[PDB]
Amino acid sequence: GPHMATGQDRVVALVDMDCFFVQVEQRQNPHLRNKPCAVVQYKSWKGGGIIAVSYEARAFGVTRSMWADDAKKLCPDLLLAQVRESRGKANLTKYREASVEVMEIMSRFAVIERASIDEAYVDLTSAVQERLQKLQGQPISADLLPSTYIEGLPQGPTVQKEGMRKQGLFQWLDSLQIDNLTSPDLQLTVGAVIVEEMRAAIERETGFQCSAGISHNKVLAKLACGLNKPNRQTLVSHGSVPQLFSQMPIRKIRSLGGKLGASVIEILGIEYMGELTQFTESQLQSHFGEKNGSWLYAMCRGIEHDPVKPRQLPKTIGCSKNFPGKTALATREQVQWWLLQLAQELEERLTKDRNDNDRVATQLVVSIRVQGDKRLSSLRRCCALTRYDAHKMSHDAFTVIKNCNTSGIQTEWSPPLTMLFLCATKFSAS
DNA sequence: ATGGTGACGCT
DNA sequence: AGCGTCAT
Ligand SMILES: Nc1ccn([C@H]2C[C@H](O)[C@@H](COP(=O)(O)NP(=O)(O)OP(=O)(O)O)O2)c(=O)n1
Ligand SMILES: [Mg+2]
Ligand SMILES: [Mg+2]
Repeated sequence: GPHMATGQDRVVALVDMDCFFVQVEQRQNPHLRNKPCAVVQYKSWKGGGIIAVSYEARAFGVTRSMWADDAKKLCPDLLLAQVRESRGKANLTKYREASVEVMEIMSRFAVIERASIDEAYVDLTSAVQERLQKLQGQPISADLLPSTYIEGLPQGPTVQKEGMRKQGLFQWLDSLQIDNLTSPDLQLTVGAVIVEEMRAAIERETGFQCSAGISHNKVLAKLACGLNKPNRQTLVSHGSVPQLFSQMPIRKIRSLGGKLGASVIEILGIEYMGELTQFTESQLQSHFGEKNGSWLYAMCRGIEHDPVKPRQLPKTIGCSKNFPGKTALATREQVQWWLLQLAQELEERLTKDRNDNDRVATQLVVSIRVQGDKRLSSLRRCCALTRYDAHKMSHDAFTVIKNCNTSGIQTEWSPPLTMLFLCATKFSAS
């Protein structure tokens, strides 16, 4: 009791843009607004691959990874925006620039951790303490939480969504202990007030809507965010965890959506995150390792210690292209031309990064996939990145991979290459 | 023949 | 270092 950690020491939010690439394209082109819309990459193979889908389009069953020609079968009036192509490849600059717009606004509120192109974690612990002192033990109005869901409420002793949201918010607020500055539930509530202000700032200053989770750690904040997308935020309290987890599939928790999570289910014979509470820490460590077992033991109790890292910028800048099926690169000259295209994009992004961010990359990593292998990478090699020059980078990449070529003939490349990837890494101050 | 990314753990 | 996992 008096010495058991409850993981209630921090206020952490996760802010995730709604259908992000689509909103970028809808801001640009008003004809796409409030319509079933998707963003596609590469129009020639089956209409292109869908990578982002508006909520109106999702209602028809359109998803990411679908071919646009197939999406049009579900949603005949689906509108499309195409990713830019430059140097023979998809170029994501517009979306990266839009991401910076959002990240810079979030950064005004608190230290952020950029976790993807469209989401960041926020550690609001300090901001909440500051706001609590300014809130001279005075109650928090529901009007300050106009887009907030309280997970698990309403409960106990109106058939529209908004009525339910408000009833739960009222139950929550009515039971808060406003006179104690150290109450975790109060801390979360003030965190939610702050996130409302953050989300309003993003929408006002960019046009983009987002969702958010507010909880005591990253995993709960991320889970919370998705519970009421789009354009809403969700507070997951420590007390909400047992019910929430009791029917929560293991694969829904961040980091458990792959082979580890499948192994938890198989080895333990369980389905839901809450069922993990029945195992000792040692037991979990015995199956999943020291680090994973400790993490699972705490996480299934709503506890996690992974800090919000102070990092707004990506740590690597990379350029890749696949060459599937019959398009696999089978000549030496093809290989060089494409390495050059990638290097050229990389140069342009690196030069802009150095001017914006006062840093320089020092290592170039070259990765290739060989026909027949279904690993992301078949082979990675690194070399020095000493000059932002595309011909140099492309020549150096070729140097470090050219011995992979099994061909006896000079001018051929075998086995043909199904992927090229250049990545700049190991940044230093400049 | 979703593709183009990007962070981080293991040995 | 180079490989693998997980995710958006
Ligand atoms: N596999 C993926 C996942 C995301 N993305 C891109 C396109 C997305 O708009 C953007 C952000 O990813 P996301 O947050 O997983 N999904 P998105 O923001 O589109 O929709 P929401 O479900 O977050 O509302 O990254 C991608 O190109 N390939
Ligand atoms: Mg998103
Ligand atoms: Mg996201």
